[PDB]
Amino acid sequence: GLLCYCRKGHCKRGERVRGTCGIRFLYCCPRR
Repeated sequence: GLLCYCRKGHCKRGERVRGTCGIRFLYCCPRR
């Protein structure tokens, strides 16, 4: 279920900001 990953700057699909994985990073969790 929890198919989220830490990205830097942007993501390929699923760009989100639920739980910041850092400062210059973000959280990318797709819906599939």
